[PDB]
Parts: sequence; structure tokens; C-alpha cells
Amino acid sequence: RFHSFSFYELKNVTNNFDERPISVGGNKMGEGGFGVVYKGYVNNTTVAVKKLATTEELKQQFDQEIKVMAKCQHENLVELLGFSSDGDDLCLVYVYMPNGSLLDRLSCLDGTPPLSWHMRCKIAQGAANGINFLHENHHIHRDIKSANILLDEAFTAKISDFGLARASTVMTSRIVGTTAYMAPEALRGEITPKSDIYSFGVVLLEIITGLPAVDEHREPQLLLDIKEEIEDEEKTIEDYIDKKMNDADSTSVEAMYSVASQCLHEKKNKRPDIKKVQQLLQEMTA
Ligand SMILES: CC(C)Oc1nc2nc([C@]34CO[C@](C)(C3)C4)cn2cc1C(=O)Nc1cccn(C2CC2)c1=O
Repeated sequence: RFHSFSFYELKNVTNNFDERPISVGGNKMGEGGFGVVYKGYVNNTTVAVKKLATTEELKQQFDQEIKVMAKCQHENLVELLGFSSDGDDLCLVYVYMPNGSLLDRLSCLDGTPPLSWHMRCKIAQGAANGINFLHENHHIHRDIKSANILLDEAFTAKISDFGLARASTVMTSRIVGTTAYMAPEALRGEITPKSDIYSFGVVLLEIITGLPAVDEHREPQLLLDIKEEIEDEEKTIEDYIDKKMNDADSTSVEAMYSVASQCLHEKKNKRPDIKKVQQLLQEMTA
């Protein structure tokens, strides 16, 4: 049900893959670990075009993205419109997300207004609903992070990047992911949906605090260490709450923090499963 583009077609609608950032006059919107994401236009639809960038491993991920996207349709997952396998360079074409990534909105990149606490609650709920869909359908995402949660015009959260996804224990020799988000067992090469939960907990800390998961010029460098600072009585969650908010109440903030803390159990089998995380976040706003 996806459309088969040709590489030249996606080229001409992206200003010939103009790699300059959008803010500077080009078409580059961002980049990840596996390619460059370009803004484009086909017919009357604005689209995002990921031009993928070992070469054998890249092709397998490209095929996995299509396979997963074909079987996984949900309002909290990004939508694939088509692809281009013509020639050597591979492209995936997605529905455009007018509010970009959660990572960029939490940092207010390019001058966007800070996200309200009410919007942050709806985003956390939506991202949990998307992870719940993946796990119900026996997919492990393996790369949950704020850069992989995109936002549409109503700030509905949409999980992206299923190149590394796996069916759902199991150890692997190729260890992939973003270290500042990964569970300890994922860092050791275990593949388990329990690791998706841990990474989501880090995302919840980003939502609460507005801080990046890792910052070289901050103490602590790693966000997940603040749970230890709070736990050993040195600090409180209120000391870290994003100050770029005036609609956050301590009761629901602490409720979200409680979920993140539960997700961030170092021991995998003490973590809640995604259905419980889903319920806890629903109980937050009731
Ligand atoms: C996050 C980047 C890579 O992407 C974007 N960035 C965007 N920024 C803005 C603006 C507008 O005004 C600002 C001030 C700039 C915020 C909009 N915006 C849309 C996208 C976008 O649609 N990206 C994706 C769509 C589908 C899937 N994927 C994953 C699969 C690769 C995407 O990355």
C-alpha cells in the first residue's frame, strides 16, 4: 500500500537533496544515525524524506522499516507514505510533522514556545500508547528517545525509527542504541521489550525537567543520574522541574516522576510493563 518513488523524483522536490539546514535556506530538517531527513513536497502534501546514510546493514534496516510500517498503523506511530529503491541511494517518505521532534521542542530550538505541562502530559500518554501498540504486536523498538518522538500540528506524539526493531531471553553481538537512554541489559547486548520501558523513563525525565539526556557541560552529565540524587535525599524532583512552565502542579508532576522512577529500575523485572505505564499515566490526568 506504499508508493514506489524514483530517486530522481524525491531529488527534485527536495531542491536536489539540499543538505543545508531549513533555517538557512536548505531542505535539511535533522539527521539521526542512519540518514538525513529532508523536507519535500509531493502534489499538495508536505512530506519528510529520509535519505539513508556497513552498507549491508543499512539495507536490512531499510527493509525492516517497511516491514514494520506495513504491519503497524496507529495514531501514535509515524506514517510511511512510500519509498525509493531506484539506484544506490535508498529513501523513505513519511507524513510531515509540523512540530518536529520532542527533543527539539523541549529545547525550544529555533525559537518555538516552551511546551506547557498540559501538552507534556498528553505527549507522555501518546508516546506510551504508541509503545504499547508496538509491544502488543510483539515488536521491540530498541531506540526509544526524544529525538524519535515526533509531533504533529496538535502535538500528538508519534514514535519513529523502526529500522532496529525486533520481534518479541535473547542476546546479540551488534549492540545498537543511544547510550544515554539505554537500559543496563541493553548495553550488554540483551534484546527485550523491558529495555524500551527504561528508555521511556529517561524520556519522561526529559519531559519533566526539559534537560537533555546527556550534556557535556552539565553536572551530572547524564540525566538518569538525577534519580539517584533525588533518591539519596540530596535533591527533590521540584528542584529539577522545567521552569519554562507555569501550569504544572506538584501532584501530577510527582505522579509522572513516580512512573519514570518505576521505569528506571536498573533490574529489568522490577520495571512495569507498558500496559501498567499506560494506566499510570492515564491515572495522572483523571
Ligand atoms: C526532527 C526532524 C528530523 O524532522 C522534522 N523536523 C521538523 N522541524 C520542523 C519545524 C517547523 O518549524 C520549526 C521551528 C522547524 C519546527 C518541522 N519538522 C518536521 C520534521 C519531520 O516531519 N520529520 C519526520 C517525519 C516523519 C518521520 N521522521 C523520522 C523517520 C525519520 C521524521 O523525522
